[PDB]
Amino acid sequence: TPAAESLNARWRTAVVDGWNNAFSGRYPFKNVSSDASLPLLAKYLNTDTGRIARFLQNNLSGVLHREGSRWVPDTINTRGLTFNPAFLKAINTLSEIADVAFTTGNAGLHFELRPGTAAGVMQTTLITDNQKLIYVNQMPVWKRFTWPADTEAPGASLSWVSTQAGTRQYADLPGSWGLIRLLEMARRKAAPGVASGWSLSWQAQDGRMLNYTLRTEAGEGPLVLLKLRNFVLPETVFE
Amino acid sequence: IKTLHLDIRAREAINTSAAGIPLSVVVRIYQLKDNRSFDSADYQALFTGDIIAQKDVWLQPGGSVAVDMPLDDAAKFTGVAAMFLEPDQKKNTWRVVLGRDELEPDTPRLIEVSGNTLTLLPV
Ligand SMILES: [Zn+2]
Ligand SMILES: [Zn+2]
Ligand SMILES: [Zn+2]
Repeated sequence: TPAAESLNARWRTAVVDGWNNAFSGRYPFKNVSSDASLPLLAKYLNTDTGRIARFLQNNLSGVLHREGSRWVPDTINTRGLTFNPAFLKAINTLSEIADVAFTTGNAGLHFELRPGTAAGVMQTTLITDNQKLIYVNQMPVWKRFTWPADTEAPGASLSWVSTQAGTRQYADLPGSWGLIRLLEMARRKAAPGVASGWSLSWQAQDGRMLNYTLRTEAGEGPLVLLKLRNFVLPETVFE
Repeated sequence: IKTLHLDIRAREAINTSAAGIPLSVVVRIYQLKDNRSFDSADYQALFTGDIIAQKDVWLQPGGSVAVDMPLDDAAKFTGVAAMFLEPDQKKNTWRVVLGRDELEPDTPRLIEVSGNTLTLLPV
């Protein structure tokens, strides 16, 4: 453990101290107005060149192995150290996020949305980073979206038209995390007849439902960033 | 004929979803030079030089909308197509075509929306 304890100290100096300063009290870690920097998050969780991946490659190559897009401990010749279970769980969560949202070396994923219908709804208008999907109860088509998309004013919004009232705002969420903030407000359930599908439902005013089907290109797609909610990077690698 | 008179009437159960819930629907009215391009085009093509004018009306369940628009001289035909959720594409009951001869000068032609169909009520 003297070598293991000096590695725990290297882990906090090289990774955790910086991670905490950069992301504590920011969205998606906390449900607040302040936003985590997407380019800075990429610097930490890039699969190969990220600060976390570099520390694991440089300090843990022996006892910790990459198995696809996963980090797996060595069961044979543990030096004979015991990993902090919260550390393995943390790096596995981050690897899953990186695998879905940071494959290009920067933040960026694609997903599709298919608009649904509901009683009392005439129109829905979903906008994310200047990509608009307007639906008026016609034959539903899958629309492809990018997140983050290139724009000077990032954000997401959702409005709707009622049979009784006119056009109403459901929510308007500015910033680079706009889409994630919007998705967090939806009632979500894994749709087992569509791959990789989730039914999304925003509860608008007067009991009106704003329904969509989300199809991801891999895993949970943009929903994976919700795993950062209350996420804590552990202060130790080993117990 | 100078003006185009159309009345679009909807029954209580129109544009029914899977759950049998009635929904409002958008009806598009086309002022065409000929009916070949319109007829040959399917739902997908139509809703993404024959087009002189285009008009969109919103039809609420159990509702009605009156179309009174200037008939432009080149308009040999009028196309009425409804942007239904699940239209019957084999039957082609989601749209109607009417030639200028089918039009009355002061009186509107009755287009009835019921379920997933548009029916032109005989004069
Ligand atoms: Zn090993
Ligand atoms: Zn893609
Ligand atoms: Zn007259």
